[PDB]
Amino acid sequence: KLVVATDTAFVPFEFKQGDLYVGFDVDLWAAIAKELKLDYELKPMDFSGIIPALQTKNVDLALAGITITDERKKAIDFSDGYYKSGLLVMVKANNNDVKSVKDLDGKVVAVKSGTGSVDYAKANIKTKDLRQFPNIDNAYMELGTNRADAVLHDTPNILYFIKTAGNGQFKAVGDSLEAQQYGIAFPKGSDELRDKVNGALKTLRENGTYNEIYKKWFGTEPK
Repeated sequence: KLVVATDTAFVPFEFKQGDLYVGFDVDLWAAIAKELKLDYELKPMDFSGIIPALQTKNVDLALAGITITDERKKAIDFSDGYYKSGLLVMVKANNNDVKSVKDLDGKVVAVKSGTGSVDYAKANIKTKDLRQFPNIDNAYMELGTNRADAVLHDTPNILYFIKTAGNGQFKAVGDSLEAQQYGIAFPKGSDELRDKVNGALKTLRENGTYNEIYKKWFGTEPK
C-alpha cells in the first residue's frame, strides 16, 4: 500500500513504454521492494509536484532521479545514494556559437521546472532568458523549433535522448557539470522506512543485482 511518486517522463529512469512504466528507477525499486517485501503501486507525476507531494505526505516515497542536495535535506529525507549523475548542455546539431556552458552571456536556455537545472542555471549562468517547462520534451521542442539556444538537463537523460529519439537533430556540448547523486526521497519522519531501504540498497550492491539493472539500462557494469 506504499504509493511511490515517479516522474511523468525521465528517460531512462522512468517512462511509459506502451502501457506500464519502464526504466532504471522502476526496476531498482521493484528490486528493493522485492528485497524488503514491500507492497506498492507507483504514481507518476510532473516532477514539480513530487517534493510537495512527499511533504504533504500524499505519497510515501519517490524515485525520479532525484538529486541529493543539502538544500532539499531541510525538507525531505534521502537514502544512502544510488546513481552518480551530472548536467549536460544540449544544442542543435549544427549550432556553432556554443562550446560550453557559456550560455553565460545572453543565451536563451530551456529547462524543466522544479529541477536542479534551474538552480544551476540561476547560480552559474547569465542567461538572456530562461524557459521552464513542466517536462523536458517541451524543452527539447523549444530547442528544435529554434526558440531556445540550448537545453540543460541531466547527463544520462540528454545522452539517452540523443542516441535514440533526438538523433542527428541534437548534440551534447562539453562534459558533465555538477557531479551529483540521485537518491530515494522520503517524507521527514519516515526513518523506520529509510534507515532500511539503505539496507536493501547495499544488498542489491553486494549481490550483483544492481550491476545487472545498471547494465540493462546503460549497456555496461558501473565499475
